Amino acid sequence: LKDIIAAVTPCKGADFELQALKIRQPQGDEVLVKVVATGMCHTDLIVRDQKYPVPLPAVLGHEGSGIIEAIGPNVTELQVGDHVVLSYGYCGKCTQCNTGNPAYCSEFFGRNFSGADSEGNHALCVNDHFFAQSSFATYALSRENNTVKVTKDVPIELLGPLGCGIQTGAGACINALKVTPASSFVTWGAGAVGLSALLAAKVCGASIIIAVDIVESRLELAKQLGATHVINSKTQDPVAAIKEITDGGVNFALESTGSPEILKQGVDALGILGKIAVVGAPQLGTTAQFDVNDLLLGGKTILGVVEGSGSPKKFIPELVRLYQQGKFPFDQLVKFYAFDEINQAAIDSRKGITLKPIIKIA
Amino acid sequence: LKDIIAAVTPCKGADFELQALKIRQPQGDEVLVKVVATGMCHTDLIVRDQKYPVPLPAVLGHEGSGIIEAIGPNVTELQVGDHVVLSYGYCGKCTQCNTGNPAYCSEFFGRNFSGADSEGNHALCVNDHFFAQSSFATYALSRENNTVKVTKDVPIELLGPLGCGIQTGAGACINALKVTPASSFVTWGAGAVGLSALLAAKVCGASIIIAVDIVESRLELAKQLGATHVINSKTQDPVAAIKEITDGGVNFALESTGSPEILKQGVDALGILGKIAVVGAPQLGTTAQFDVNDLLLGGKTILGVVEGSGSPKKFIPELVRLYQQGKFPFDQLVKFYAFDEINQAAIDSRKGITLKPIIKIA
Amino acid sequence: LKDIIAAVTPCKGADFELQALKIRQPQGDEVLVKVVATGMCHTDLIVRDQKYPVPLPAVLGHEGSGIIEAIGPNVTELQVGDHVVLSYGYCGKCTQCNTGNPAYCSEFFGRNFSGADSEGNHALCVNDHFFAQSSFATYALSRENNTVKVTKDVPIELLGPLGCGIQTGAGACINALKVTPASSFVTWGAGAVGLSALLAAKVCGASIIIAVDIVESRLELAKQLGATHVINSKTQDPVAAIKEITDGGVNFALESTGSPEILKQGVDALGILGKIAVVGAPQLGTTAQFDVNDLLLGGKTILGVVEGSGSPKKFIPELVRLYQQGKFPFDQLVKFYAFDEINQAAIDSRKGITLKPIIKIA
Amino acid sequence: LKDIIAAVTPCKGADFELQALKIRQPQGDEVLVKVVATGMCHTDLIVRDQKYPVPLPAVLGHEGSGIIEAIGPNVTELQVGDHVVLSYGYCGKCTQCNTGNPAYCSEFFGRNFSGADSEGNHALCVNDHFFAQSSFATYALSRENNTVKVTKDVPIELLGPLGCGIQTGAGACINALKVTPASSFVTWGAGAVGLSALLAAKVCGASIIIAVDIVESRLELAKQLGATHVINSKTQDPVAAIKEITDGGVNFALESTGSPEILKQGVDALGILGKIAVVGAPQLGTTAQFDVNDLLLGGKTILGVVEGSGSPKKFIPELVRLYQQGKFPFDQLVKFYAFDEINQAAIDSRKGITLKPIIKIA
Ligand SMILES: NC(=O)c1ccc[n+]([C@@H]2O[C@H](COP(=O)([O-])OP(=O)(O)OC[C@H]3O[C@@H](n4cnc5c(N)ncnc54)[C@H](O)[C@@H]3O)[C@@H](O)[C@H]2O)c1
Ligand SMILES: NC(=O)c1ccc[n+]([C@@H]2O[C@H](COP(=O)([O-])OP(=O)(O)OC[C@H]3O[C@@H](n4cnc5c(N)ncnc54)[C@H](O)[C@@H]3O)[C@@H](O)[C@H]2O)c1
Ligand SMILES: NC(=O)c1ccc[n+]([C@@H]2O[C@H](COP(=O)([O-])OP(=O)(O)OC[C@H]3O[C@@H](n4cnc5c(N)ncnc54)[C@H](O)[C@@H]3O)[C@@H](O)[C@H]2O)c1
Ligand SMILES: NC(=O)c1ccc[n+]([C@@H]2O[C@H](COP(=O)([O-])OP(=O)(O)OC[C@H]3O[C@@H](n4cnc5c(N)ncnc54)[C@H](O)[C@@H]3O)[C@@H](O)[C@H]2O)c1
Ligand SMILES: [Zn+2]
Ligand SMILES: [Zn+2]
Ligand SMILES: [Zn+2]
Ligand SMILES: [Zn+2]
Ligand SMILES: [Zn+2]
Ligand SMILES: [Zn+2]
Ligand SMILES: [Zn+2]
Ligand SMILES: [Zn+2]
Repeated sequence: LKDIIAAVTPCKGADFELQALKIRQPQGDEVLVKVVATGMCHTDLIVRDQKYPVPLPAVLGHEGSGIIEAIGPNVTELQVGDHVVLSYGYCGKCTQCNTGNPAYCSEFFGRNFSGADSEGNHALCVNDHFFAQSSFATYALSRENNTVKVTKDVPIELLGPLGCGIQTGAGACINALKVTPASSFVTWGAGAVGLSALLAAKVCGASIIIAVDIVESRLELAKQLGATHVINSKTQDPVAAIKEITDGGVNFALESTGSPEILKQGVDALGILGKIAVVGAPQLGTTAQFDVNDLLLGGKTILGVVEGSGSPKKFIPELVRLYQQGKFPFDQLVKFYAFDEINQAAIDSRKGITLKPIIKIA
Repeated sequence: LKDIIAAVTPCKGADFELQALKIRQPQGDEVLVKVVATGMCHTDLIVRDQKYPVPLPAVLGHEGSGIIEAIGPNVTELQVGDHVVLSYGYCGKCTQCNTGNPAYCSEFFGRNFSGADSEGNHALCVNDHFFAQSSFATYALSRENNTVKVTKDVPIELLGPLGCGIQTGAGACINALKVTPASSFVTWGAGAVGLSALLAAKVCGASIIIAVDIVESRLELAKQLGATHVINSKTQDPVAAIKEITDGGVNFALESTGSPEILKQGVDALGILGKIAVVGAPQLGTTAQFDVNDLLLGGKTILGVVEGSGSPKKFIPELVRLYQQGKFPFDQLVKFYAFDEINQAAIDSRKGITLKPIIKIA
Repeated sequence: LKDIIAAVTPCKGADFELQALKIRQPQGDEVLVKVVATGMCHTDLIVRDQKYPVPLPAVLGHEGSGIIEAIGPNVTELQVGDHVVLSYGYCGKCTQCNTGNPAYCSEFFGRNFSGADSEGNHALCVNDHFFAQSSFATYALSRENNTVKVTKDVPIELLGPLGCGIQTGAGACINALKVTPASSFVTWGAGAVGLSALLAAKVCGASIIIAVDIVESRLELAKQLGATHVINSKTQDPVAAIKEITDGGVNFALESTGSPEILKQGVDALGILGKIAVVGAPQLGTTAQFDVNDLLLGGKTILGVVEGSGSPKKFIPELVRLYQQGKFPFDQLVKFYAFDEINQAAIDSRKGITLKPIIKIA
Repeated sequence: LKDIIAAVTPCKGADFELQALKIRQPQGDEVLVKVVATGMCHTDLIVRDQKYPVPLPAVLGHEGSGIIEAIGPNVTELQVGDHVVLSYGYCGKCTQCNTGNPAYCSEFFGRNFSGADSEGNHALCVNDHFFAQSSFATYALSRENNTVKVTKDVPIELLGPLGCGIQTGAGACINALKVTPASSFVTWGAGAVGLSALLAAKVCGASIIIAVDIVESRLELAKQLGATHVINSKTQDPVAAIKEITDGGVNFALESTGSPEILKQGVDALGILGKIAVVGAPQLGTTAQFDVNDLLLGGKTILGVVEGSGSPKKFIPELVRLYQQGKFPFDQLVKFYAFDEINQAAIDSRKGITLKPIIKIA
């Protein structure tokens, strides 16, 4: 086995602290990865604060990128030295995995959120296997189906975030909603998820692209990214503004705040036959409201989306190619921090000055 | 012009009373119909009680069938003597009508619910043009696009209800949801709309077909129509029953009670990637709730449906053909009343002994 | 009635000649248009040469734009003075028109190709009603459903071609094929139809955009319009080139030459699960070949497309909006000629120096 | 290792002969199956006659059913004693396998047709691994992803054929074409594949169900299975008959003869917007013809289909459930033979008296 450094979250709300640990060699179709850098997402934070019961203590991080250092014996599609992006955790044998919907895997809450493996064994010597990677560390063990080979022609430290927040936002528009050329789209919330979606609606051809938030600097960045219209929902009624701008209501929408009352607003601002995709979440158990009659008479659709609905092994490489061509500049949401500044990376994202932090590890 | 007898609804909640009135000859693409019989629907009742502002006084009825007596000059697809079913009111020139979605016509609330025509002119000499027919009368004026030619080989008095409640229920399953072979389906509410949907899921191939209600005799009829499972939601927790029966949650569902708290139940009982279509309505302005997280993690879809989403000129004849073949026995929901018993037809549907009344007029 | 000048095609292969004729006022839902300019298409030429039996003599032209001068009495969506684009001819009452497929109207060969109206009456005083417009004239009579209102903010002489060749090419990609973001597309033939499709695949997000032709200047223009790759099929094996460029075969394709042997090439160059749309036509009765096994084992799709499959009343305005935004520069295929140079406009398109001619009439 | 009996095909066209061989224990995610019975398909025959280059000598059979006798160590979804159906061979890691299209796996010709494994190793001690099973033997080795658990409540000897011919025919209608309620369908060729499709169109709700063949007894069985119309294409022009019966052309079709000239007939008999799925194959390299203009003006679709396009792990159990309910009586195509009568089973299928043979082995 091997010794490594990893950031541990010791208890409800505790700060990340660096600790010395050990990781074993890979078996079956497992992969041993040398981590270069790992993105930081809202979800790592909500788990520390236990608004989700991942058992503590544990090693979090779910947006890793690195270099393969060792493959197991049944590994056939990856070799030592490949550059990879580590995405969420799926079984690939159930009904949803066999029909091209891994995000809906009947083992989704157990492979990413349990805190362990299939038996209760941990691969780190302390709970691990978080989103099947536990990547706030120098070394990570993943599975072949969640390890995505990417090109060596792009700096590898910048691509971790594609395994979660960027695919989630871009995917909601491309795979789930399917925005069409010449249509109107709006993103509720202008964080890294929303702005990823805004960049993808640009790629789909939409003619009207709107962003709604409460922090002014996030609204200025949206506009610089190509939002045709920006709206401050603290100072303006957003429903009324969206309806006048789109002459009746928007064709496509994204809810990324997780706020219930903003979510009703989002269903109300849809036009006839409009669709709203739901990616943000409130506390376990919260409900939201919608006006019945307005949804039934408008023929409106309300739909739930996990990780953008695609197949990551297919979609992740498509986003890297769109970026190399100059059509999807997600590198503009990023700011790099040192490993010993990981607690400061959390703070900046919560106050809104940093859209997408990336913990440099190697 | 011509003299006729029609049932008038004089004020909030008043009883239908027979009155002598006059109807003019048809113009442009209008059609003059001799009514044989007209179905009765919940919606005629909710308009009398003004939970919807159709201006009173007026002639209601929106499920008519009859014989063409006179066509206007630009009428090209119908001739004197054809047997017809009079469906809802659409413009056929807007964006939704031109793309095959007439139920979503941008003039839907004005052609059926205004109480008049495009200018304010009434064709009956008193508000008319209700669902573009006003068919509780011996004579009705409709438009060519809402007048559907059907075969003379089936008694014409039995087909009126296809212009609304039967198409609504059958259409939600066939056109909107699209139930697939070997799947699980549930109808919340076992009235004429629900039982029409249940009969259509049988046609689509579903292997598990469930019906939930509170009146026992409606649950016995469902089962005799081929429900694999029936559930009384006064005596049993319906969510728990649906989840155990379908091993995790139903693939497809229909909400036809209009009750908000039953509607949350319906979203909760869906399985992974399930879909629930909404056709029943509460009072103008009411909202309903759903659990966020459960909808987002299950990839659930919630969708609004008006009149089954098809094109009636295409779908209505398809239902008559399925019926003649013996595959869609909607005649089992019907009971005939005389024109002078129209007030009693309302009472029986509200207490649940009569599923679908048909006022015989000729 | 009114006197006008129109170009007549007197016999198999005869030259257009200007003649003095008369046009009547509009009835029912008919529209009287003052023509500003009319595009020229390959199809006008093939009808003169009678590879299609439109009865001669007659007034052709099927890509008109103008100003409304008079509306009939049942016209409700257009007024005197609107600027319009005159598209093909559809009934709007049959099964295909009622489901959002007017291009497939069961009266398609009779409304555009018969040479007359529903009865045999001609509106021009000599066969007319060609594509329901006969627009190589100072005045044209159309129907409300084929007359598309557009903005007064764009010169009206440039938009006629949107009623046929530009919608055909752009529509095959947007409505029929549905090209997806990051995919590979190829257009066989780089004339106005192909290059319209190439511009639309740019709008849909495709990462690889290929054009194949035999005239070098058309290949240079494609590349300047944003083709990633161009291929001369006289000098290079195009199948082999397309397969190496897309690492196995293209995802989406368009056949616009009408040449059978090029069409087999097009099915062979598709990759697994690829799709090829057919818009070009050979002589009535010609067949084409495909390799069976390759289509069955690759899961390939071969599909027929008329006028881009959309709804023109919806799609035409979407293209004008994409153009105003700077995302669909179809004005680069155009060259203007005087009315008395109409015979020279035919010659230039047949030799390939002119992509899309526009006969200026007003 | 273990000793067994298996039928070997020694050379171009040789007869099956029983031989004594040996099979090894399973590794990784491999499965050791005790075979009860194996269906016989046209494809076993075409490989013996080498119209496809599977290297001889080898053990064929590709429609097996049996009992699990041993699982490898990474096997998680199957246990010793389960009853299974062995379907075709897929990788489950490529782009097509990850998006829910295993039939289109980029390793399809190598996993079923190579004659060996990934390296050239054979598991039988002589070429094996045929359709990843080689099931004309008492023991078979398969992979976990091609081994489908089914219920112990149905005799296991009857279900092998579901791993190929029955799924192919039923799947073309349910997954690939998607026949809709009240539509018209036709199957060209009334063998086990066609009649499986005919039984599935019954399940999808079609109102008109046609079967075309040249052997009279196969046409009598179709009709007894519920074909509304039967046609002998030796004695009647089938195009003309199909067009008059469906008033213009059929909505959906299946080509299962592999005959090119019958395949053009099939595209000609489609009605506006019709679709024809291609499952039968001619010799490697053969082409077929279609009329261009008729396909382009009708908006017709021609599509290639392998093994019914579904996901077998999902679809196979759906067919067994439809059968138990009494809605898909595929047991009527079957006749059982002894293992030592396997050469006679080939003869009877080629002369058409036996629709689907099943070699009883245990
Ligand atoms: N469903 C999935 O697969 C999935 C995966 C990724 C992220 N998540 C969730 O998606 C969300 C977005 O993540 P992110 O990285 O973009 O977070 P973020 O903090 O970067 O972005 C959210 C934005 O919402 C804005 N906001 C908050 N309250 C608001 C209000 N009342 N009105 C307007 N704007 C408001 C904030 O200003 C912020 O810019 C979080 O809920 C995250 O946990 C879901
Ligand atoms: N969206 C549309 O196009 C459209 C058109 C038709 C009907 N409507 C609406 O659809 C509904 C159905 O019409 P219908 O003719 O079938 O009415 P109905 O009265 O015949 O049927 C509704 C059924 O709901 C049941 N129900 C009521 N409360 C219940 C509860 N708490 N739990 C269980 N069951 C309960 C009743 O027992 C009854 O059988 C009405 O709301 C009607 O106005 C909508
Ligand atoms: N289906 C419909 O609705 C519809 C409507 C519009 C146009 N049409 C047909 O579509 C076609 C395209 O019209 P267009 O205006 O673009 O015509 P065009 O003459 O401008 O373009 C066709 C191109 O094909 C190229 N070509 C011809 N033979 C070739 C070969 N062997 N190899 C490579 N390239 C070759 C020519 O160089 C030319 O550039 C014509 O057949 C027209 O009649 C169909
Ligand atoms: N694409 C796939 O995944 C796949 C898998 C299974 C079967 N196959 C192929 O599908 C086909 C069907 O297999 P099957 O078991 O049903 O074979 P079969 O022999 O049982 O059936 C084919 C039928 O075609 C009929 N036929 C032959 N020539 C005819 C003609 N000219 N006119 C009319 N009828 C004619 C025969 O009478 C026979 O009944 C074969 O080509 C087989 O190899 C394809
Ligand atoms: Zn899974
Ligand atoms: Zn995340
Ligand atoms: Zn309308
Ligand atoms: Zn009604
Ligand atoms: Zn039509
Ligand atoms: Zn044209
Ligand atoms: Zn594969
Ligand atoms: Zn087979």
